[PDB]
Amino acid sequence: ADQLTEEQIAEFKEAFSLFDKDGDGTITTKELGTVMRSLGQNPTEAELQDMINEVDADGNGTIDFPEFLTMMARKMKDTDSEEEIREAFRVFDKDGNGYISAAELRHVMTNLGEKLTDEEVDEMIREADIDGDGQVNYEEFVQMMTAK
Amino acid sequence: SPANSFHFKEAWKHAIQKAKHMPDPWA
Ligand SMILES: [Ca+2]
Ligand SMILES: [Ca+2]
Repeated sequence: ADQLTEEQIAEFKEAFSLFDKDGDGTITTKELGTVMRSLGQNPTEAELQDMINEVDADGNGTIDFPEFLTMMARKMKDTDSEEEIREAFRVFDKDGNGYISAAELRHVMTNLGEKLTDEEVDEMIREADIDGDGQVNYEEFVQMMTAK
Repeated sequence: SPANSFHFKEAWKHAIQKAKHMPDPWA
C-alpha cells in the first residue's frame, strides 16, 4: 500500500516541500500548525504530534518523505481495508443521509479551508452521483474515491 | 499543487485528500 507513480511522487515532492517550511526533508508540528494557521485552523500540539507519529515509522518524530508516500498511498486507496473509503464518506456526510449532499460538502470545504464554489462541489457530487439522485451514496463514492 | 490540467481530477484528488482528517496533512 505504498505505491506511487513517478509523476505522483513528483507532486508529493512539491506538497511535502510546501508543508516542510524549513526545506530539510522532515515536517514538524510547528510547520503543520503554521500551514493550518494560514489555512484557518488551530489544532493542538497533541493532534499534530499524533498525526506525525502515526506515519512516523522510523521513530524520528517527524514526517519524512518515504513515510508521507506511505501515508498518502493509504489515504488515496487503502490502509488495508475499506476504512479510508468509509472515513472519507464519514467526513463528507456527517448527517447520515446515506448520500453525500453537495450543500454539506460545500460546508465541510469551508471548514477544511479548501473553499470551493457551489458549482465546484456540484460538479464533484454530480460525477460521483452515478444513479442521478443528486447525491452520491457509498457504493458510488467507493469507485470515485479511488479515482484520483 | 494546482488544478488546471483536468481540474476535476486534481481537485478531487487534493480537496478530498485534505478531507481525511480535521488537522489533515496532505503532505
Ligand atoms: Ca522542517
Ligand atoms: Ca520519520
